[PDB]
Amino acid sequence: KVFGRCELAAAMKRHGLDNYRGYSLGNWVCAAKFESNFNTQATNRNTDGSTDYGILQINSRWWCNDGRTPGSRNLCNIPCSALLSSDITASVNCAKKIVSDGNGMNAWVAWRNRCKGTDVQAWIRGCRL
Ligand SMILES: [Cl-]
Ligand SMILES: [Cl-]
Ligand SMILES: [Cl-]
Repeated sequence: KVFGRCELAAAMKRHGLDNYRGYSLGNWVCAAKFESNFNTQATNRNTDGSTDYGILQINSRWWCNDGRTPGSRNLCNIPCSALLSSDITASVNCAKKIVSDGNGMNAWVAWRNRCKGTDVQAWIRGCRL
């Protein structure tokens, strides 16, 4: 599913992501924009052989099981395929664990490089929330 901008903001809020660990909704929408362009089915293969999955490009080295990332963990206790669903529940619940891991949203390199320090509220501007 490719979400609309406000549609995704609303879904993220519904699932308790808004201001989670102090990160406003615009941060999460911005991260999703640059990680996946709001496409739940986004996948990308990393140089280390791990894969990133879903709207927030969650990585199989630590967070989910895909059966093909040697030496990896599955800390969210989910198949990576769950992160591709039209229902963002699994992605949100896993993101909550990731952002609580110590480095906040810096875990998403694209958030650090493209969202951090910017006017992230622009991402939820106009949205009925
Ligand atoms: Cl915001
Ligand atoms: Cl594996
Ligand atoms: Cl980047």
